[PDB]
Amino acid sequence: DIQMTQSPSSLSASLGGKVTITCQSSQDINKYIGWYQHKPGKGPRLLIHYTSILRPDIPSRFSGSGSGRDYSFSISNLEPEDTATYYCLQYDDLLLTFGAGTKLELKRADAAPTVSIFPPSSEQLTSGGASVVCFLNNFYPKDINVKWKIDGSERQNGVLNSETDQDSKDSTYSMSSTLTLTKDEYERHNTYTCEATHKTSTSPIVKSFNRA
Amino acid sequence: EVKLEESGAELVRPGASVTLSCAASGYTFTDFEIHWVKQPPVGGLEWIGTLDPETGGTAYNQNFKGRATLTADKSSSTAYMELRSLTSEDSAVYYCTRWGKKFYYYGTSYAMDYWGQGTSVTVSSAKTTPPSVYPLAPGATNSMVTLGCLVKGYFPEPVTVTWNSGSLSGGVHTFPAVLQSDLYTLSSSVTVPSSTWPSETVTCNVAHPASSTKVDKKIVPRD
Ligand SMILES: [Cl-]
Repeated sequence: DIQMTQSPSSLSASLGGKVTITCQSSQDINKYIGWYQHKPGKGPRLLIHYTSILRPDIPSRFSGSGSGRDYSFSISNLEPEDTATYYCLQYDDLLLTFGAGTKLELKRADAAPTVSIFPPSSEQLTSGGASVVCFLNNFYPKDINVKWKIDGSERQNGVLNSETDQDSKDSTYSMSSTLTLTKDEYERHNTYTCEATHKTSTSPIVKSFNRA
Repeated sequence: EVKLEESGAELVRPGASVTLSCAASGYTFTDFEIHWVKQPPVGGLEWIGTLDPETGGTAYNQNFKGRATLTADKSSSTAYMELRSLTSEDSAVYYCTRWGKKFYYYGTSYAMDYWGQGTSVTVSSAKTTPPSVYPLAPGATNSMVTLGCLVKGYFPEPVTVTWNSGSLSGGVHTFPAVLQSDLYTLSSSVTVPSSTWPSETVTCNVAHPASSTKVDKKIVPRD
C-alpha cells in the first residue's frame, strides 16, 4: 500500500498571493497523482490528474508539478472562492490513497463582530423552555471568546457554541451562541448579556437586553 | 447529463447493518468502475474500495475489508455498498464516484470527475426526534437588521434551512449543528434592510426529512 504525506496541514495567505502544497509518496508513483477541492458544505471536485493536467473548467491559476515521489500543487492570485480543503490522491496501484488534506484560509483586515442578541420566543416559553441567542457575525480574525451573564453572573453550563467556516466572499468568520434555560429560571432574572472578547477591542463587545 | 444519485440519510443502531445505493445515468454504466469514499466528521477523505460492475470484480483498502461489500445491478444501472455491523466509528458521509476503466498510457481522464451527493450515516441508539423551530426577532435601530431561526431538539442530522423559500440568499449564515445529550441544535441568521422589516414578510423554511417535518416560521416583531 502506498502512503501519502501531504504538507502543510493548514495554510493562511493573502488575497492575490500564492500558495503551494506538497505530497510525498512512500514509493515512486510515476506521475499518477490527482488533486481535489473540498469546499465547505459541498462534495469533492477534481482539479488536476496525471500531476499537471487541468480540467478545462478549472481556472489556470491552479497548477501542479513533480515526479517520482515528490509532488506539488499551487494556486496563484488567490481569490476568496479558493477557500477550501485540498487533497492529493495516488492511483499508481490497485488500492488508492488520499493525503491527509490541507485547509486553506485567506488573510484580510481585522473586523469587529456585529453582535445581535435575541430573547426567547413566546412559542418556546409556552412549552416550558427559554433559549437566549447571540450572533457574532462577519468578524476577523477567527479567535473569539463568548461569555453569558445573567444579572451580571457568569453562566457556563447550558451554552452551545457554533462557528462557520471562512466566508467565501469577504473572508470573515461568524459565530452563534445559545444559552438554554427553563422558562421558570428565565422569568426569575432581568438582565441577559452576550459578552465577547476579540482582538479588535481592548474591552469586551457586549449586547444585553432587559426582560422588563 | 452524467449523474450519480445516492440514497437518503440512514440512521443505524450499533451492531446493525445498512445498504447504500448509487443510481448512475447519462453514460454507459459498465465502462466505469464505481469507487466509494468516506468523509468522517473530523479529518479527511478515505478511499474504501472499487467495483467493476461488468464482472463483479472488487478491491478494498484493508481497513474496510470485512466491513464493506460492493455490488451492482446492471439492469437498473445501480451500485450498492453494504456496511455491516456498525459502530460510531462508521458514522460519516459516504460518496460514490466514477473511475474510467479503460487503461491508457497516461492513465484515465475520468479520475473521480463525477460524484454522488453523499449519503449521511449516523450510528446511534438515540431516537428520531423532530425539531422545534422558534423565531429570533430583536428585543435599537440601524439601516440593517438581523433576524433568525432557532432549530432545536432534533435527531438525527441533517436539516435544511432556507429563507423566503429561496429568495433571501444573500446575507444568510446557517451555522453547523451542535449535538448535546442526543439532540441537535442549529441556528440561522439573515440580515435585511431595517426599512424592509417588520414592514414586509421574512420566513424561515425548515425541513427535517427523518421525521417528515416541514415548517415555515414567520419572523414577527417581539411582544
Ligand atoms: Cl485513502
